[PDB]
Amino acid sequence: VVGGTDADEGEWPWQVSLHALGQGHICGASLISPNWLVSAAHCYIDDRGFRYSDPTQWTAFLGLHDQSQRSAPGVQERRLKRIISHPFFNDFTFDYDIALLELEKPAEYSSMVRPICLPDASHVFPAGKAIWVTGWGHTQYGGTGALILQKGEIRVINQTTCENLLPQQITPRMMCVGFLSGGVDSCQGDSGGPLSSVEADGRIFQAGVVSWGDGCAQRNKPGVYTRLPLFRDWIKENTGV
Ligand SMILES: N=C(N)c1ccc(Oc2ccc(NS(=O)(=O)c3ccc(F)cc3)c(Oc3ccc(C(=N)N)cc3)n2)cc1
Repeated sequence: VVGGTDADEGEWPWQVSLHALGQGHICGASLISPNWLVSAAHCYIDDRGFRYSDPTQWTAFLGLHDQSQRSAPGVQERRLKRIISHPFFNDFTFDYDIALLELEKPAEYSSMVRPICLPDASHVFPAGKAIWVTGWGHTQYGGTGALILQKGEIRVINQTTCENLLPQQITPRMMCVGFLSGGVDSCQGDSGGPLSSVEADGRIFQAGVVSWGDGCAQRNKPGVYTRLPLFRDWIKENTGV
């Protein structure tokens, strides 16, 4: 996260860190139920030297604050039993950039570990609304990962503006969130984590999945996010959640 601040301990108890074996933090995820996480499909693709698509290659850390303190009280470590990448995920465009990850054993809910609420299919997160992005990703483009979970406030951008800023690249599954002036943005390694939106009675719903962007916190290059409401039914069908 570029231009954000340190989160307080347990401020985002749905924020999860995914570590690939021997590689440390790779992607974010969100806790949606005792057994299920949401993340971005593009985190779980194989490359010539590592099988990121293999579930047994991962460890999820729940209630994590500091990447250097993975053994802190209240941190829970979990293996994965399954990765379901969206069937329409497109490695070239990042259309349908969403995966569901099945924890090998259920999470234990606690003051540090708690699911984010999921929005109904018909809910719209309107243009201009403030929402939060969180992660351990780069705090500058080309820069280094944050030890301490970062938070930053960004705003939903009108879809037409979004398509125009990033010609031939924005599909209706995607949503621009951040500022045309830059400054606050997610970045490499925040990918897969949630947008948190404070709703009418203060409960936090997931407004998107961190997906991609052109550098980070660049003028006229806001962060692009996989939408959540469009996937409510797909999540129910696959998870029971
Ligand atoms: N098809 C496209 N339009 C497109 C797709 C991806 C892309 O950039 C990527 C690619 C991989 C990454 N992803 S990631 O964390 O770095 C990653 C990369 C490779 C891998 F194998 C696993 C995980 C990425 O990260 C972000 C996310 C958000 C922002 C932002 N809000 N400014 C910036 C970077 N960004 C840029 C463009």
